[PDB]
Amino acid sequence: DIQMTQSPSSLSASVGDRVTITCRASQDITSYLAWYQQKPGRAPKLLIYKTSTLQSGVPSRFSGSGSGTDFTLTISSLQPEDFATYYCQRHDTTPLTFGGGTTVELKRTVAAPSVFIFPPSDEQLKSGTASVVCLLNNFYPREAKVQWKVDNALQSGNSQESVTEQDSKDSTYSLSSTLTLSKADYEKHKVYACEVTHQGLSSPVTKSFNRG
Amino acid sequence: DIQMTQSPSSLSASVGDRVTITCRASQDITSYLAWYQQKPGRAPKLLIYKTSTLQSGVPSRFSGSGSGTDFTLTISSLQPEDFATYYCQRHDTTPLTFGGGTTVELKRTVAAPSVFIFPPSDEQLKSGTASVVCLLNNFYPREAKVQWKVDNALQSGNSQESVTEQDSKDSTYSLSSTLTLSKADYEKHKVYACEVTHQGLSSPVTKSFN
Amino acid sequence: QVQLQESGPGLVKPSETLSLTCAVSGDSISSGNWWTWIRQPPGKGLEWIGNIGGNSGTTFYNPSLKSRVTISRDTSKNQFSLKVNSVTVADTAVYFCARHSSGWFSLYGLDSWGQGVVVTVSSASTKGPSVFPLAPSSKSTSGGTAALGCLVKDYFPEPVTVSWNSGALTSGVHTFPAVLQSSGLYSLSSVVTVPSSSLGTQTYICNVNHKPSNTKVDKR
Amino acid sequence: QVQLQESGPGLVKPSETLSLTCAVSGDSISSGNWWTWIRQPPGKGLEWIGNIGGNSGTTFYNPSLKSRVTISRDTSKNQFSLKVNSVTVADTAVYFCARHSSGWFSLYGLDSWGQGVVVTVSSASTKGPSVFPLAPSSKSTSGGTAALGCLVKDYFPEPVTVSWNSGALTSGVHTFPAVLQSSGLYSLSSVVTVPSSSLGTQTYICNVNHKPSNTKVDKRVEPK
Amino acid sequence: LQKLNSWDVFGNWFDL
Amino acid sequence: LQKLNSWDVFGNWFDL
Repeated sequence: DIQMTQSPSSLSASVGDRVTITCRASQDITSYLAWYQQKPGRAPKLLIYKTSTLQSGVPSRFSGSGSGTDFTLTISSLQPEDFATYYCQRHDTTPLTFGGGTTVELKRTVAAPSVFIFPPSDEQLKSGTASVVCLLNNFYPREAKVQWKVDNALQSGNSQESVTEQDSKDSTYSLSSTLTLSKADYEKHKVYACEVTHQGLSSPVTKSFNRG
Repeated sequence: DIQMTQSPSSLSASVGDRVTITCRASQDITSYLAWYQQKPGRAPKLLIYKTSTLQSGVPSRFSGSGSGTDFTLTISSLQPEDFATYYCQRHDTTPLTFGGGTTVELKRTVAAPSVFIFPPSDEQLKSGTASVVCLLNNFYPREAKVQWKVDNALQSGNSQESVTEQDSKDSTYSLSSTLTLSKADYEKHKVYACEVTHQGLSSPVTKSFN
Repeated sequence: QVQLQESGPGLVKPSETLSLTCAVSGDSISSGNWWTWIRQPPGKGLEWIGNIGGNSGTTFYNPSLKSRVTISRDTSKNQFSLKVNSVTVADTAVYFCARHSSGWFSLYGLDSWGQGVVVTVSSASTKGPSVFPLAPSSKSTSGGTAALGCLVKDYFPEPVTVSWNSGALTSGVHTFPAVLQSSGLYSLSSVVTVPSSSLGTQTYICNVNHKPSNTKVDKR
Repeated sequence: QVQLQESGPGLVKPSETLSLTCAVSGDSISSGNWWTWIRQPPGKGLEWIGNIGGNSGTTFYNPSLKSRVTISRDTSKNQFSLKVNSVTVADTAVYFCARHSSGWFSLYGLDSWGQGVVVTVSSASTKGPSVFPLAPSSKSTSGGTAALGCLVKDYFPEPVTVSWNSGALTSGVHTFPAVLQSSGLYSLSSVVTVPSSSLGTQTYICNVNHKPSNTKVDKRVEPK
Repeated sequence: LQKLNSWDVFGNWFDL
Repeated sequence: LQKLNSWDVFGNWFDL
C-alpha cells in the first residue's frame, strides 16, 4: 500500500563532506520514521527512530529531520565507516514498509579500466559450451558499458555481467562480462570482440581475438 | 497421543431399555471427559462434561460415571429421540482427542428383504456402460452379504454397495449394490445373478436375469 | 445467546491451500472461550483439529497435522479462521467450528457449534448427472407390488436431490448414498416400491436436481 | 543484552512450505516487543514481511503476502517462527529476524537483528562446479600487467569459495558475484592480476571449495 | 510442545 | 485487515 521513495538512489561524496539523504512517503506518518545502515552482506543497524531520536551508540554526526511526507537523514563530516546503504521505515502502523535504499560511495579520481579478454577454454569446448570472458579491472566511476561483437555482429540477450563492490583500498570497481554460446555457434565465426565505453576512455577500447 | 476407544462400536436396544456405553483412555485424565450426541447429518450436541456434570437442558435420564481411565454414559429408560452416535472427548489437555463413536440402533422384528434386480437401461447401453443394480428393501438386521456372479463367476473389487438409514417408520434397512462393467464385457455374458446371504436364509438366494 | 456460521469454498484441489472462516455473533472473539475447528470425513467420527485462545492468542493443533494447519483470529469482525496448506484428497470432510467454553482453570465442553461446511478435495470438474431408469421385471415383482427407480450416475460434486412426480410420490421411496467411483465421479440409485396395478393408471417420473451444474433432468 | 539467531533449511523447493525459526537470548519472548521477520532478495532492498506480539499473540503481515505467511511463537524455548506456504522461485532471499522495540503507545525501531539466513527456492539438484582456466596471453596483457583467472560454471547451490595459491595470493584478486543462468545453475569468475614477468616463473592455482556437494578442486592456469 | 495447562486458560481469560 | 494501533502496542506490553 504505502510507497516509500528515497533520493538520490545513490550518491558519491568524499570524507569530510556534509551529506544528506531524503525519504518521502505517499501519506502522512507524523514523526514516526526510522533510519537504518546496512554494510555489505550484514544485517542492518538501527540508527534513528522517531524522526530524529538517535539510537544509543550511534555517532553524533548522524541527524534526522522532517515531518509528514518528507524526511531527511544528514551526516555531518562524513567518515570512512559511513559508506553503506541507508533505508527508511514507517514505524507507526502496518505494513511498516521500507524505503528503496540509498547507497553511498567514496568519490575518487577517474580511473579508466584495464580491459582483458579471455577466449573459451579447451576443456569447456570439449564439454559443448563456449564462454568468452571479458574483464575490466579497477575503474572509477561504476558506470561502464560493455558490448559484444561477433564478426561485427552486435550481440544481445546472450551475455551476463557481474560487478564487485568498491575495493576497500583503491575505491575502484571491476566488471566481468561472460558471453556464452554453443560450441557450434562459436566455431561458426572468426573474430570476437569486447568493446568498452567508459568516462575515462577518450575513445572506445576494443579487446578482440580471432578464433584461428 | 492419547488413544481413546469406545465400546461397543454399535449396539441395538428398544424403547425402555437402559443402555451403558463405555469409554477408555490409554492414560489417566482424572474426571475431565465430555460426552456428545450427534444426529445423522447434524453437529454434535454437548451432553455431559466433568465426567458426570449434565449440560443444562439435557434430560435427566442421561448420567455419567467413572474416573481415571474408564468412564460410562448411562441412559435409563431409553427414548426414541435418543437414537444417535455418541462420542467421548478428553477435555483437559491437548490434543483433546475424540473417541471412535458408538452407534445406537432400534431393535425390531427380523424382517426378510424384498430383493429386486434391475438391468441397465436402453440409454446407458447406448452410453457404453453396463451398471446392474440389486436392491434389498426393508430388512433387519443390518448385516447382509451381496455377491455378484456373471455366469457363475464371483466378482470382487468392481462393484460397490451403499446402505440406507433405519427407516423412521419400520426401523428397517435398504441396500443398493451396483456392478459396473464395460458394455463389451457385459453383452458377452448372458446370465447375471445377484446372490444375497442373510441371517434369515438357510442358503444363499439368487436373483438373476438375461 | 451464541451463534456460529461457517463459510468458505466448498471445493478445493489437491496441494492447494484450503481456507475457511467462522463468523461469531452473540459473544466476543476476545474472551476466555477457546474457539475450535472440527472435521468429520464422510462416514467416520469426529476429529479435533485445533483451537485458539481468544485472548492469549496461543494455538494448539492435532499432532498428526500441526505442520499443515494455521488458526488465526480477527477481533474486529468477530471471526476466526483456519488454513490447511498442501491439502490432499483424504481431507474431504465436513468442517465444523465450535466454541470450547472455559472455566476459571479448566475447560468445559463444546456447547455451541456451527451447521458445518462441506469441503471436497478432488481434481475432477463439475458435471451434470446422467439419469437412467431402473425398470421392473419378472424378478422385481414379488407377486404383488412393483419396484422401480432411477440411477443418477456420473456427476460431480455432491449433492443431488431427487423428487418423484414433482414431489407428489413419497411413500416407499429409498434414496441410497452416492458412491465415489474410481473415476472420481459420484453415482447413486433412488428406488420406490409401488403396486403392480398402479402402472396402468399412474405415471412415474423421477426429477433430479444437481445445482452445482444447474441441471434438472426427468427420466420416466 | 539481546542476541537473535536464525535457523532452518537453506534450500526449499517451489510450491513447498518454508519453515524458519528465530531463537532469542537475553530477553523474554512474552513481552512488549514485536518480533518481526524481514527478507532481502539478492541484490535488492529490505521487505518487511510481518511481526507478532509476544503477549497479545496477534500478527501483522505484508498485504502482498498475507495469504502465504504465518507467524507463530514458542514461549518456553524463547523462539518465534515463520512459515511461508506455496513458495515460489522468486522468494529466494536472505531472511532476517529482528526485535521491533516498542514504547508505551508508540513503536520504536529494530535495534537487535540476527545475522540472517540464506534460503534458496529452486528445482535444480545439487551439482558440483565445473572449473575451466582463463589463461593469460597477449589478449589479456595491458601494459606490463597480465591477468588470468578461473571460470566456475554450472553449479548449485550457492556459495563457492575461491582462493589462489592455496590462500597465499590475496593482493590483486577480484572474485565476481555469481549469476544464476537460465539453466538454474550459477556461474562466476575469479581473476587475478600479476606482473607479466611472473607468467614464466611463478605457478598459479585457483582453489575452489563447494561444500554443498563436498567438492574441492584445484586448477592450474598456464599460458597458451 | 502440546502443553495446554490451566494457567494458559487463565491467560486466555485476561487481556488488556 | 486492521492496522496496528497504540492500544495493540500497549495491550501486548504487559499481559498474560
